[PDB]
Amino acid sequence: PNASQSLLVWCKEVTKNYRGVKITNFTTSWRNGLSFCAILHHFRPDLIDYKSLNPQDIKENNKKAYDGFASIGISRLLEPSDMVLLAIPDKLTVMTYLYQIRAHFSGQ
Amino acid sequence: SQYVVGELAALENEQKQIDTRAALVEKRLRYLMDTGRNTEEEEAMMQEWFMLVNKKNALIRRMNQLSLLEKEHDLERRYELLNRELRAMLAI
Repeated sequence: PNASQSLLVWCKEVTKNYRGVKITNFTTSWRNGLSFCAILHHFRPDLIDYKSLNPQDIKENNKKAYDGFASIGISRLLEPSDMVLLAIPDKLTVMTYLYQIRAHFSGQ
Repeated sequence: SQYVVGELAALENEQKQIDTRAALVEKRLRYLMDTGRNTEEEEAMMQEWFMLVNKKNALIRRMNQLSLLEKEHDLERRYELLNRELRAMLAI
């Protein structure tokens, strides 16, 4: 498997069985914030209450995840307002961001 | 002082080469992603993009470790700097 495929497989393994998460790509699957928040919850459940998240709170879900990640050393590549007005998230930015999250937890 | 700046200078130079190659890999990889013109160069650029990300991450971690040490030195300079003020106060 190539670098994209292996990253996508990692995202699905880590978020497996989180309610409301459905990952099929590096764009619309990430918009609502849940997928990011599930990644955060899986590693650092002390930083976020996943069960109380509202699927329609696009800005707030994204903010919680970005702030959680920034608090452990992962640089912000996305702002919550990049999701506003139904924008499709930039593919290369989402991928790089996830790449950095996985690298952080792999000791890089 | 001596060890730190030598190492920071070298890392900061290497960081300049990384960011320079990466701007070009990005420009290109973005062009291919948007056009769909060559999914094979695309994948090869993605790989290179990520290698460059790995290098930069390893530099950043090395820099931060060194910066801690530099802060600990500086504090020590300040400790000795205070000892001088005490000395000079006694030179009557």
